[PDB]
Amino acid sequence: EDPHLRNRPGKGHNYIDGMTQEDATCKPVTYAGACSSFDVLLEKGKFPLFQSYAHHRTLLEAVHDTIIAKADPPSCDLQSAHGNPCMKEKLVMKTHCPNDYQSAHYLNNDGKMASVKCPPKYELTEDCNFCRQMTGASLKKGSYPLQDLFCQSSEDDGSKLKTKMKGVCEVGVQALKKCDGQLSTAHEVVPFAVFKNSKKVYLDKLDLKTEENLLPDSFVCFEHKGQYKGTIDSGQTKRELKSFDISQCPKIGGHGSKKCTGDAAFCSAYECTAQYANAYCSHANGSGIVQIQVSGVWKKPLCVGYERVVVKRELS
Repeated sequence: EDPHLRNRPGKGHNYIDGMTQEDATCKPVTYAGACSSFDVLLEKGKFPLFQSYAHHRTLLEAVHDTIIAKADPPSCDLQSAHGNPCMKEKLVMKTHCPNDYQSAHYLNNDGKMASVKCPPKYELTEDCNFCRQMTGASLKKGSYPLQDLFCQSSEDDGSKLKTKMKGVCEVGVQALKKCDGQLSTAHEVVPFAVFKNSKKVYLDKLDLKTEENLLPDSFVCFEHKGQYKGTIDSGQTKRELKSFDISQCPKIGGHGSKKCTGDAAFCSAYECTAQYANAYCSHANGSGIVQIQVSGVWKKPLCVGYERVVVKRELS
């Protein structure tokens, strides 16, 4: 995990649909290169959740791997007559966009991916609510991630599931009940999740558990880029590592187009050859099937995250 963060589960596609010019280095993300939609997820202290579950998918990876659908209108333009579809939802979130972003993206209350967006040569203001003429010569080429989040594949149905928080009148968009009285208001960093046929379900607590397993996404595989340097051996520095697709590796008593080796876990399911290996495969720390307890019950979510939103609570 430590040196294999840029070795992504699935495709590893970190770009937003209207924004191609950075694909040579974000489609896929890998050990080499920079990516303005992704490198930002790895500055420590920011994005702590995703950092802990780093070998699960980003939101952009979720959509390109068809786990998450794109919102009805994929992006909202702040400059217009208004730009209203996103606006309501965006204003309830408190966000800090760096300079030079034309886009920024988030899971909407509907569970789709929406983005907030400026016309060409216009950037997002520090709070991400407005567009203004750019001030360098360079716009970044990504979209900026607005929540702290990871995603996975799931078929566990959650249409029965819904936000409930104790004495909360409002959280983000969601009105939970009517509070006649005087309310305390604050921006809180609120955990949430979305499931198959659900909307965003905000939560009082985050209670997660993980089953580790030996499925393909629980490994990261690498090889030497370049001319032949001898065996591949879990050598981490002096690296010209590219990423490597584990499906090429033969399972025990199976066909495969390449030759492989790996750690003990790997050699328990896949065949291993130290000498002739094209690639070495490691087990990814903190990978697996995540479930979440939604007030009494364990369910397998599509995505889980944190979001800084306005919360109104009754007193007493």
